[PDB]
Amino acid sequence: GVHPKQAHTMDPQLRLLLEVTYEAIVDGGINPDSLRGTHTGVWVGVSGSETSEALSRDPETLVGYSMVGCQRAMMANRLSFFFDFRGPSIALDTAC
Amino acid sequence: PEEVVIAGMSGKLPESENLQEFWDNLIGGVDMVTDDDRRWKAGLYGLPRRSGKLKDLSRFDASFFGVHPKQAHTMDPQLRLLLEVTYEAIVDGGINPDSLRGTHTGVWVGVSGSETSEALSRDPETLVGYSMVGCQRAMMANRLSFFFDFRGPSIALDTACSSSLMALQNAYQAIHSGQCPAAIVGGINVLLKPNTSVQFLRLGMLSPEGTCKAFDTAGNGYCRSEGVVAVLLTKKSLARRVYATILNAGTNTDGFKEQGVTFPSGDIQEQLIRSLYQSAGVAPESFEYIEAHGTGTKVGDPQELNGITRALCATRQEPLLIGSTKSNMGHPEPASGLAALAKVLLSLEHGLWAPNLHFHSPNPEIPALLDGRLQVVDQPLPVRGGNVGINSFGFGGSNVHIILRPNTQPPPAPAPHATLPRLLRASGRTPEAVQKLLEQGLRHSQDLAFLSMLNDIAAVPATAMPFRGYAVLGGERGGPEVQQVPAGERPLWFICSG
Amino acid sequence: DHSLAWDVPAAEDFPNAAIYNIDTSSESPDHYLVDHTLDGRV
Repeated sequence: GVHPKQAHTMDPQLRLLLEVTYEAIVDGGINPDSLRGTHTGVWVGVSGSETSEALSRDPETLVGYSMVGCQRAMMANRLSFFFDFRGPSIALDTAC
Repeated sequence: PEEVVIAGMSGKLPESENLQEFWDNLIGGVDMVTDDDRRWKAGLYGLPRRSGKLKDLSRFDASFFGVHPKQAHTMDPQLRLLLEVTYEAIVDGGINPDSLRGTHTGVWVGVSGSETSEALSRDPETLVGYSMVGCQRAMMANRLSFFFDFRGPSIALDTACSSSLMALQNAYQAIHSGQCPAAIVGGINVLLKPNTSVQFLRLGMLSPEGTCKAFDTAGNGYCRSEGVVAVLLTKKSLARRVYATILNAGTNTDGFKEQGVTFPSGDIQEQLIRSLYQSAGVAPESFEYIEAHGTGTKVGDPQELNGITRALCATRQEPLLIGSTKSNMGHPEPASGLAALAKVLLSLEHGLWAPNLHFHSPNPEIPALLDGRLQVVDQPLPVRGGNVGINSFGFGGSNVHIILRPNTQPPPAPAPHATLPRLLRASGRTPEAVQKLLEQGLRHSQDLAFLSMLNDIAAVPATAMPFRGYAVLGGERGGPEVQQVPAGERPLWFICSG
Repeated sequence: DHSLAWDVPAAEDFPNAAIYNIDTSSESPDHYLVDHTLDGRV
């Protein structure tokens, strides 16, 4: 449910991570709809925001979508929003 | 479990070089947002002119922290200011920092921007390697752990606008379960990349006037601000000075929202609030002041206050005081929570509730404000006494909420030893620091706890802090004495006269 | 001891000679340029 224009401005990391997360959930034999509304948490360890730099480099043309799709904090909040997880959503940053 | 208290606090905030000046601005009605040209030309790209900016960023005492000049020039200002503020905060609680060296103390830092690292990596050829060590996102906490020698966890978590309060909650969880005896929580945010402000403006969050008219009918959007705040948390058996006691601190995410990811949710926040002071065992009627998020948006404000009204106003008789520090000093994205906590703690210390600025007409969408149930602090109000609550809802969806029991320790009854003259010793980087410490001590000669706390921290090796001084308090022939301390150990010899 | 002043990034240190990409795609904001056609070639 990501609008096509927002898809282009989304960080590739998040675009791949959504698919990877969905595959992982089913990999355990758990239908995702079962977890909807629970207190499942989402911890994501990321130490890079290169996409944000590229998209936010032109003030006259940069659009507001990029912030929602590229912000480092959004890496976990996007997953929580899509899968409807009411648990904590954090984005650790310790390197390596 | 074990009691968790907020031992110390300190930091820099817009138009305020320290916490005392911050409080002076808060209670004096001075607006901290400014229309200056420090960070960038006013009105660039159509951005709002007003913004909360620190007084100075190019100051750092590298030699004390053992950072060589070449490496210092490439350090993120956030990191330098955080080092200084953390050291200031640790002593604020009366704890000598050396006492924690080698302990299992943990560090959590809420940082949401790394513009400096991006700037320093511009030219592939010119850039130097040690630039990353001082600018990397994770290095914000690891540098603190390295310098102060903390063996506990060292994390830097973004969690959007609730980074600071999220870190505080994580530290509370760590201490509560016995994992760590003490923790350092910090929130840092600086404005250096105008493109970020342009992004926010295009998203529509920023208000053209640049004023966070919290709870008011004219709410448009918040104004970006800067701040650096650090707080020291310890188990009660270790704290010397206790600002308050953390009864509970929880977290939860809004989950799926039909309106959109950025659209705030009220029901989730109400559920979080109810679960917190239910599991904490506290009754709603104990609350005396709730520091609402108060961003100033047209949708966020009605959502959260309505949620607070359902959560805490269901059965209480007298009105519940409400406030939002973001109307005074703008909105620092990651450091928002810690700034509100600092305002709350300062108000509790001084016994007065700092007023709220730019509030003239209540928002019609909020029934409580029109009614008497919910009351905004539009002017100084004496502290009657009760539990307090702080919440911070990041625009991503993360929600954080904590409950504090303010410390109420009446001054001790007079004792004969109070009349006895006392000794005060101080150590500083420069003679001005030592003289300042001695003057403040003299002004408060009758505060035994203050004198003891000052004495405890002054014990620092001469190499680090080369200026030492002392002053006898309560003695008529008492004049402050200061002089440089020669380095190197010196033997001590007794002579027993005849 | 704040005698010294250290470096701090300036406004111009971040991006913003100029290069413009003209895209006639339907989604591109410059889609209207497809109307200005002379001799059957835009």
